[PDB]
Amino acid sequence: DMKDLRGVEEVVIKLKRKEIIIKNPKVNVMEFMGQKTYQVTGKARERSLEAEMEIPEDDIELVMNQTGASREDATRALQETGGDLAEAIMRL
Amino acid sequence: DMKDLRGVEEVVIKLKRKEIIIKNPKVNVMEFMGQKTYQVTGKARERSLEAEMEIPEDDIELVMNQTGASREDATRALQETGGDLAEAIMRL
Amino acid sequence: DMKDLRGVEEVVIKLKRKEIIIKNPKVNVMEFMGQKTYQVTGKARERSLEAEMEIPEDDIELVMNQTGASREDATRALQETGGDLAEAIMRL
Amino acid sequence: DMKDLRGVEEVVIKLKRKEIIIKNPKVNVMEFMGQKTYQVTGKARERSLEAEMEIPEDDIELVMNQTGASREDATRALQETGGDLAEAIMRL
Repeated sequence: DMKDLRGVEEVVIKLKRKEIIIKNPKVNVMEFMGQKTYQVTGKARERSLEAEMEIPEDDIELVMNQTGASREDATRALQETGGDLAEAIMRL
Repeated sequence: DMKDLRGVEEVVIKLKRKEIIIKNPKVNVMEFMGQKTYQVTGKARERSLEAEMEIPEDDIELVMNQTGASREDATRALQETGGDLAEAIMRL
Repeated sequence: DMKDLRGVEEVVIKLKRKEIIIKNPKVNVMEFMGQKTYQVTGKARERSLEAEMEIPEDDIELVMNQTGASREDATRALQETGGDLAEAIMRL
Repeated sequence: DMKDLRGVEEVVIKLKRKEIIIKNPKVNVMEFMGQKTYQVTGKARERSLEAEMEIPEDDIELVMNQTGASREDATRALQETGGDLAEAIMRL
């Protein structure tokens, strides 16, 4: 027996390396043999669990101009050294 | 047209008043007409969510003395109505 | 310099034993001396991190009637034994 | 009229496209006219959120060949527009 589940703000699916989030989903429920089955329908988004500190443009531009590094590498290097310019430079 | 989704540690279903948590569920996925549908099977547990707020002592007292309610119920009533005294009284 | 932060769906404050969730908050930001300060305003709710399995009324009522336990104790006992009636009974 | 909030392990600020995470922040709280205001200070990091969906190969190919975009950008463009090809093309 399928039943509608009202007022669901969000479903989150958690894995080791990431989470999947469905906002304001449509959700149905069923109970069978001791387990519940939930059908969740909506648009999903993927949350990679790594977070990165922000880096100022001037610092990125400086490192690029001084080392010949790409924007990608300069940015990464500065994240890798906690925003320390001298060490980002040294590392490139 | 279902695919298996491997390594799911937890699914949480979030509503205003509570969340439903399924540990180490089995999860299937399909996409149809722009929406994902996830089927999630496992044993479910519930976790309730309560209004987080400051309740004036004098309001708790007033509700208790006017309805004969315990401190516990008066406090929960006022939480339920967002500190509205008239409604807290009416519900008890 | 205070700046408004638009489109914030939710702020979650995490502690060891619980989380505080503010839905669709108003949020302002300021940067000073390397740290950002966020002012978050809205109605909060408290998520206690313990989740409980559901228990059928018939089982609660049975245990109550057979042991003389209160609804609170019968419910707790059945959660404590994973819904096993014979052991809930034995425990009361 | 601020109180200290002790033992906060993390604050997460959630938006559609990203989340801002502050580890071991300092947090103050006050209540005024029915709303809580939280002040949260600490070093912030960003975590981006991406549309989770199936993108047809032939659509990726079409966008690449029509705009000269890399597989990477075409795929991200189509993610950005929810699989709408016209708009994916226009944005690249």
